[PDB]
Amino acid sequence: GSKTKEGVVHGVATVAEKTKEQVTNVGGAVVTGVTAVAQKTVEGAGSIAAATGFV
Amino acid sequence: GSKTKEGVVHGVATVAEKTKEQVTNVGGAVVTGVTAVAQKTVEGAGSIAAATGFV
Amino acid sequence: GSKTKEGVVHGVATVAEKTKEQVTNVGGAVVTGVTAVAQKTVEGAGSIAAATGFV
Amino acid sequence: GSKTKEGVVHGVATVAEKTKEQVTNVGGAVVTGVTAVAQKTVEGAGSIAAATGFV
Amino acid sequence: GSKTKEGVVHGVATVAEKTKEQVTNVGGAVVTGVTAVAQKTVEGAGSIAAATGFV
Amino acid sequence: GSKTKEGVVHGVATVAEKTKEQVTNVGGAVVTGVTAVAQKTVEGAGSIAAATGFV
Repeated sequence: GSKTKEGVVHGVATVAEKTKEQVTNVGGAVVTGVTAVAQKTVEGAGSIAAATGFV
Repeated sequence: GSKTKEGVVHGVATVAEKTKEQVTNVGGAVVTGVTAVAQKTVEGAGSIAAATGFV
Repeated sequence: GSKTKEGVVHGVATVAEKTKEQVTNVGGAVVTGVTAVAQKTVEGAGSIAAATGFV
Repeated sequence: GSKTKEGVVHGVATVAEKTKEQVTNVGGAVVTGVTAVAQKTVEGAGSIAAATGFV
Repeated sequence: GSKTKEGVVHGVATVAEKTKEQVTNVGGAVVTGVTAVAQKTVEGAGSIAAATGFV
Repeated sequence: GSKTKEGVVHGVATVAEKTKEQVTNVGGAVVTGVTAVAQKTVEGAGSIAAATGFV
């Protein structure tokens, strides 16, 4: 390419006012709060916020 | 390409005022709060916010 | 291409005022709150906010 | 009062995409682009976006 | 009061994408771009975005 | 008061992408770009973004 962008996040402004935030987890998988994330994966598998319980 | 964009997030403004936020999980999978995420995957599988219970 | 966009999110403004937000999960899969997400997947499978209970 | 609001702006989300914006003024008064403004005035005169040419 | 708000702006999210923005002024008064402004004035005069040409 | 707010700005998120921004002024008054401003004035006159040409 010449002027390319791929897997790009730009120009973001975020505010989060939370008086109480609580997470309880037993034997599982919890994913919370992913923000402004970017990736590019070539010839492989790619997951951003993936939760899996058991196998 | 010449001026390309793919898998791009730009120009985002977000506000989140939450007085109480609670997550309880047992033996499963919880995904919460994904915001302004971008990826590009070539020749592979790609998932952003995927939850799976067991296998 | 020359001036392309694909899998792109731009120019977004969001507000979320929530006084109480609660998530309870047992043995399943919960996905909540995905906002302003973009991806492009080439020659592979791609899912944004997918929940699956068991296998 | 007990739970009052007066002269209040809340919960606003705005987007403005403009490719070209031009303002030319000679000897006058121009007011442009007022957004999400609040005031409360007690025992006095109050104007938000007021233009006046001469006196 | 007990739980009051007056002259308050909260919970605002704004985006402005402008490719070219130009202002030309001769001998006058120009006001442009006021956003998310609050005041409270007691026993006096109060103006937010006021333009006046001459006197 | 007990839990008061007056002349308050909170919880603001703003984005401004501008490729070219130009201001030219001769002999006047230009006010541009006021954002997230708050004041409270007691027993006096109060103006936020006020332009005046001559006197």
